[PDB]
Amino acid sequence: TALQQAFDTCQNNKAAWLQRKNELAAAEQEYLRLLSGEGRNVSRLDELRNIIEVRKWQVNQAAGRYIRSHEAVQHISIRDRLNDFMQQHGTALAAALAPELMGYSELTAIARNCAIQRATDALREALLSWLAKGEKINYSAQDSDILTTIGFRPDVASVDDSREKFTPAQNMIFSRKSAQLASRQSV
Amino acid sequence: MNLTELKNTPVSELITLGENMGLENLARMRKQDIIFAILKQHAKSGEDIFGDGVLEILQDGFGFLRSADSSYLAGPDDIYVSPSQIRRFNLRTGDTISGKIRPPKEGERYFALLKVNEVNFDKPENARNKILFENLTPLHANSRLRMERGNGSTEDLTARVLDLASPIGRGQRGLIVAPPKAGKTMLLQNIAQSIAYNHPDCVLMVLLID
Ligand SMILES: Nc1ncnc2c1ncn2[C@@H]1O[C@H](COP(=O)(O)OP(=O)(O)OP(=O)(O)O)[C@@H](O)[C@H]1O
Ligand SMILES: [Mg+2]
Repeated sequence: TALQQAFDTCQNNKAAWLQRKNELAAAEQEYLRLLSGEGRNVSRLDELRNIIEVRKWQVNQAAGRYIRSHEAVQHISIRDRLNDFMQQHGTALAAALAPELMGYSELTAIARNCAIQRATDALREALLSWLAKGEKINYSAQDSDILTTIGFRPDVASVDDSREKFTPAQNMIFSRKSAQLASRQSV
Repeated sequence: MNLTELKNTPVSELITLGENMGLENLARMRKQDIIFAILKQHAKSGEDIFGDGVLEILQDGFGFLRSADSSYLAGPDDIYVSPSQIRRFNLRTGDTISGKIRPPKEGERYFALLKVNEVNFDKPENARNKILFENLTPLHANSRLRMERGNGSTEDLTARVLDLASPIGRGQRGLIVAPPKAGKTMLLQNIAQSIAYNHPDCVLMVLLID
């Protein structure tokens, strides 16, 4: 049931990212309305700029968390699908790729990886020859809503915010800044 | 009635009210003596009197109450405060007290307090269970203060240069080392007026020594 745990973690990350962007947008709108006036709360204006920076950094961190969680979930799902189908139909695949399996059965490491690359590039050329047809295929048998609700790709809001690159010094300074943010919020 | 309004007023208005209140030979002496005698005759008439100030405690425990306008001078304008107010009312040193005052009786040079109405801009009742200054755990300069006026003033360039060179923050500990003839006095007055204009909530005062 590790698959379902992965899906639950991915959904939790997505919901956390969505609510973090919600409070982010609330922060920008509140800061804009307070900045509409002149010199009223200059110190609070600086605090609002700081909170905008903290919120955007934390949104970027949550987006990265969600991206890697989704990548892991997709990897595990495709691993499970390929594994089950391959136990179903491994004999014909072995028959069509016999010389490489005889090579891998007893040869040494260098010949092992030589057979590895022979098998892999032969199957790449076969795949690129076949995919010229480009037919359309639905999802798996019991993995329909898995590939439906998770999404083929992460949302467009998750790609325009993760392009900013922050060095580890920026990450740690923003982490401690959010630490005193949480300390103030507790009070 | 409230002595602050008749304290911050200039000498001319005070002397004019002196003649119009019935005492015309109260001009050739100190401001403290003038206000002391005027308030003495005013309270002798039997009218309501209000006072305010900042207190301090001597070595014996008996305390004085000075005024900000008089630069905390030991003139007659001070008000006697007993240690009993400290012992039951739970008032610490330097607490700003505003409320009723009592005309001192025979042998008492300084005024006394009848009751307290406001302590540190707060009700006297909840000032008893107030946390001490040293008991508060400190931190670093979390908040940032901006010295720019924002109106494009003709002298805003100095404040902007100060901000660029060394930003200032709340609760920070800073020094301005300077030789004489450095123009420091007016840059301190400039930052004082800047924080007064930009921040009307925080309290501002400037300490002048010798
Ligand atoms: N931003 C400025 N604009 C114009 N003049 C300036 C500025 N800063 C310094 N000065 C000049 O520097 C000199 C300093 O004069 P000022 O009386 O303000 O000095 P001070 O350091 O406060 O005095 P002191 O050390 O003698 O108590 C003056 O000639 C003043 O015109
Ligand atoms: Mg000077």
